[PDB]
Amino acid sequence: RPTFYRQELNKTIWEVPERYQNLSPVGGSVCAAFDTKTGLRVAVKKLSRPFQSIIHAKRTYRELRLLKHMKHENVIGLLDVFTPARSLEEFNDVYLVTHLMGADLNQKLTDDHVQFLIYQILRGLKYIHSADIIHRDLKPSNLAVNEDCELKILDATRWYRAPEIMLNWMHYNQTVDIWSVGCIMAELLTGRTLFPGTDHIDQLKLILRLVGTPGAELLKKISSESARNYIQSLTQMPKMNFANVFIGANPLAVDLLEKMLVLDSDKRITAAQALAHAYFAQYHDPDDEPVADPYDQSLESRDLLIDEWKSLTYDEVISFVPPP
Ligand SMILES: CCCCCCCCO[C@@H]1O[C@H](CO)[C@@H](O)[C@H](O)[C@H]1O
Ligand SMILES: CCCCCCCCO[C@@H]1O[C@H](CO)[C@@H](O)[C@H](O)[C@H]1O
Ligand SMILES: CCCCCCCCO[C@@H]1O[C@H](CO)[C@@H](O)[C@H](O)[C@H]1O
Repeated sequence: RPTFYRQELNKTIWEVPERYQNLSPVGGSVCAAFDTKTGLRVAVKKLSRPFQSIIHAKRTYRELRLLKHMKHENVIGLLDVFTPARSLEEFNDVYLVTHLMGADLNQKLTDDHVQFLIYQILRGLKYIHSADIIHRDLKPSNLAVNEDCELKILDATRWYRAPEIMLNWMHYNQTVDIWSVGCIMAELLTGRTLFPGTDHIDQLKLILRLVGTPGAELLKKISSESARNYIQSLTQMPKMNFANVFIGANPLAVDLLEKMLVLDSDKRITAAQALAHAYFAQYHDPDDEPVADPYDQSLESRDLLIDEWKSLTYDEVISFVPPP
């Protein structure tokens, strides 16, 4: 067990191992710190009220288990997790430690830089998706970069949300995340938000303007009678020429965008397919685009008692093994 020290911070007593020095509030709650053991600048998140209720406790367990699973260069991972508690009976607080990411993606980038950034997002998404996990909220603020432009996917604007999420469809496929990637890529290339909707319905209006209204193949897949009737009450419109939306862009970028931003989610390119697209030729390397171990989301989604979630979470803290 490390020697701990106590200090009042962000108006609560933080108790952390002495290896973590010079904590400073960056806003549960996150503080930047310097890890003297590794020489790393880190973020230390003290979870807020982690076991106050069944819902808090279930959320805490899910967050910790997910972060423990993610072991990929382009996905945020867990450097450390600790509690001052020496037993289950004393266990009230949980602290999560990650790389301190100084910048994110949130005015246009060069094509060579867009290649590199989107490659890394897709490499990370291949890994997430291979664990049967959907991110569901990819956006520039969830994409951290360092001073060598190395990117990590992290963890409320609607500008990057797939249209089926906007319609509360459910049955979401992992290409909801590919829609988001397309929106981000477009914005990096043009320096302008692709679909800057003013409210919920305006977002959908702007989307349909680019991609066109549903065709017959897509209409055939709609179970909702009201949706079906609304769509066939609509005035049919063609897909815009993406070449004209992205004037002067690399033709391979435009092609890839056309393959991401398709209304029908079944027809969107996958992360793995996208990595093999010619746009990424200078980066693609099959030998090093790894997949994840299986992740069991059913362990979440149980209806357990607070003390059961708390004990399971404690076990996950004790079993943590740091990365190299
Ligand atoms: C840290 C690893 C990268 C993130 C991959 C896991 C995606 C996070 O999980 C997401 O977050 C939300 C929780 O509020 C939920 O709406 C969804 O169940 C889920 O898509
Ligand atoms: C998949 C089909 C989605 C159903 C959309 C529900 C209705 C959309 O919104 C409606 O349409 C009109 C045009 O914006 C407006 O008159 C109204 O603001 C609104 O009631
Ligand atoms: C007028 C607005 C229409 C929006 C159409 C969105 C269609 C998204 O695509 C759909 O999404 C689902 C979720 O994975 C799937 O089950 C379908 O097979 C698929 O066609």
